[PDB]
Amino acid sequence: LDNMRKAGLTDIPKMIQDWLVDCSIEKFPLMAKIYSWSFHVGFRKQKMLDAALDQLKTEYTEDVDDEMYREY
Amino acid sequence: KTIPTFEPKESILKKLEDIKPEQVKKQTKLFRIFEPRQLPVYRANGEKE
Repeated sequence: LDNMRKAGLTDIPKMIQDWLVDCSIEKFPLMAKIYSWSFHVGFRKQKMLDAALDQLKTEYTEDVDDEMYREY
Repeated sequence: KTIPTFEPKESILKKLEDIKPEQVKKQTKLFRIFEPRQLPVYRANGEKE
């Protein structure tokens, strides 16, 4: 939420904040409504390269177990 | 990209029809353990022939 406010968001942290006073399930569909308001903003159509590098960062190490991988 | 190298043992198998029976041993040289060898020899009082 600190990142959320740091981005420039004011009303929707408050709507997320007043629910925690009760943590009730009757007021909870707002959250669900909110969870759907995030995906109707569009796609993040960036480049093939930078989109691959979301995956193509690797940290392969000779410090993992061997007891685990053999069982795996 | 420096991959690891993960090497299981893999336990190489066969099946029964593919078991080769045996190959007989015919003999090579006669399995010596000892052999002769020339050495000098020294008569009593220690000196040499």
